[PDB]
Amino acid sequence: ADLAFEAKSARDYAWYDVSSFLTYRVLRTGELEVRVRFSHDEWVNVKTSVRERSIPVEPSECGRVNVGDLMLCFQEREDQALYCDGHVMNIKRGIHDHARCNCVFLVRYELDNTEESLGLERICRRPE
Ligand SMILES: [Zn+2]
Repeated sequence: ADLAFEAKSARDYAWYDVSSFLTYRVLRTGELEVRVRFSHDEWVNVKTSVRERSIPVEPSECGRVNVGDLMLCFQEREDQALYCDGHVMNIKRGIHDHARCNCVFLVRYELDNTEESLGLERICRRPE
């Protein structure tokens, strides 16, 4: 029930689970950064690059994912595999039960603006 966090690396713009927070600093420009240890230690901007951890979606609740939603998406390309922000553009709804969702979510990645068709098993929702 404790709050848990993910942080966005300024190295590759992808999100990583935070194990703990070590210290902080203020840049001369006024920006506040925290030093995080990941579940390697990095400085990350508090305002833009630390948030409550994204949440897996169970097959029985795939209806809660809607066009326009911000999702954390598993983006696998070549031998690179990053968790990146995307927005759901389109949903092809499938016939399925509680065991496995077969709906297809077309996502558009925020950073490079590319699109990919993903299953529920590669996307996580934001809290609230
Ligand atoms: Zn579904």
